[PDB]
Amino acid sequence: QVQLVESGGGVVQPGRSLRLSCAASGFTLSNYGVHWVRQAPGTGLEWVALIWYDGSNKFYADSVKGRFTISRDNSMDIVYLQMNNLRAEDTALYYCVRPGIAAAGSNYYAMDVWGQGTAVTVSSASTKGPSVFPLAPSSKSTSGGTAALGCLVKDYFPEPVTVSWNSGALTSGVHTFPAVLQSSGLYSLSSVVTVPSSSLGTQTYICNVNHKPSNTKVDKKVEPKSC
Amino acid sequence: EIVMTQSPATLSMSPGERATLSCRASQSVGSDLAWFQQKPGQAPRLLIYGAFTRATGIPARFSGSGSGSEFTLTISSLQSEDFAVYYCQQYNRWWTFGQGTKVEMKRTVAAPSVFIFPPSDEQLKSGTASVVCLLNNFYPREAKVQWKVDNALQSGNSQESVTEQDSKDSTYSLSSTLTLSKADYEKHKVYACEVTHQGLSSPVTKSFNRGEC
Amino acid sequence: NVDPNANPNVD
Repeated sequence: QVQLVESGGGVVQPGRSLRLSCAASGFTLSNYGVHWVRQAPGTGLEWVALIWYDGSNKFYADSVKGRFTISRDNSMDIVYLQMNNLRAEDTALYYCVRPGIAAAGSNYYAMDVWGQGTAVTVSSASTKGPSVFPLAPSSKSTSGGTAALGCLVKDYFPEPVTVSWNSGALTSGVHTFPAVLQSSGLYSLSSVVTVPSSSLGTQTYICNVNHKPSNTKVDKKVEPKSC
Repeated sequence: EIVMTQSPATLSMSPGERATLSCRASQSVGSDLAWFQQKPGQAPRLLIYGAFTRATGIPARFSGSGSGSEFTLTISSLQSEDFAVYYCQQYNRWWTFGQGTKVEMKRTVAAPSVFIFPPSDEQLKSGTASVVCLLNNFYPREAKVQWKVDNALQSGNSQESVTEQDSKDSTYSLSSTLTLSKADYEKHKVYACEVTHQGLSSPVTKSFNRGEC
Repeated sequence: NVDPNANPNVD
């Protein structure tokens, strides 16, 4: 049914500018004030700004006042969030949000329609494909038990990378961890799988790593280390 | 600003049970209080507004109550679709959110299996060394990982990552990755990861000596 | 004075 549709996110260098936009589907956006609410990786929700239906009143969170500017074009029916002098702490998913519904007896309106969010990544890093290193099953793996192995996907930018095992033939016991941002500004993740120790001599395990922003595609065989 | 405080941080529930979520405000917000559901990768969805009014399309098992600075979200007869993070928000004085309550699936304890991975020879050629500790399929979520290098406690040079709760056995898995320079890695012998978890009678240490098979 | 929390929509 009714949706909000945003665009404009991406990777931007610290101190630079970026303009987001928001449009409505199934209703006229200019009939409503419009909010922006952001969510940084791993944390909660933070209100950013509000613009009156007619573009008169504009309001900003203290954290962005003087750096962000909100505007709207009620001919095209589009709301803009102009973000200047961006900093690492402005990295977040940015939601366009409608205050569309009010409780009985109230003139205060709750946020009933949220866009999908456009991602803003403030960073000085350049596109870089990962290195893929094996996480080799231990030589002391339990004889009649379970062994673990994996692939370390280190030093890439931007997100995401994907990982599969044996071209999709191995799915049970796989855990592909969310990436972490390293202090270098590059991401890193591991994908692991637990398998019968008895299979280590006979079954081949390959992790298929894809990092499409850098056109990097790697199949890495993981096996017990010879020593 | 008006500070919104939610409790507990995590609520562990079984389908069919009643979930009770608390939201406190640092000052009265009247009834201008909303509740949101959020699932990974998805935008928040409005559940309740005006403290007690259910939004259109929301099932009746969700209800809000309270007034002033004290509010409660009740999920009756919880269903598997309801495992999510729930935020409250006051919209009386600007717009501020609580930090969320995660409603997760309750189950019996499962101790992690623990594995340690030395840096690969291929990685050592590049100048850096990653040591990885894996905690596989455990419950509850609380887990402590401690790195020691020749009995020196490592602090600040590891990063952890945790999976979303498993849809099939409701467990968690976790990796901890210790980063050292190649030069530091080759200055030390004993690399050890100690895991504390309530399913383990005493902490489990997995370790290796650099150079041994 | 303006109440920033009041109805920002058309009416």
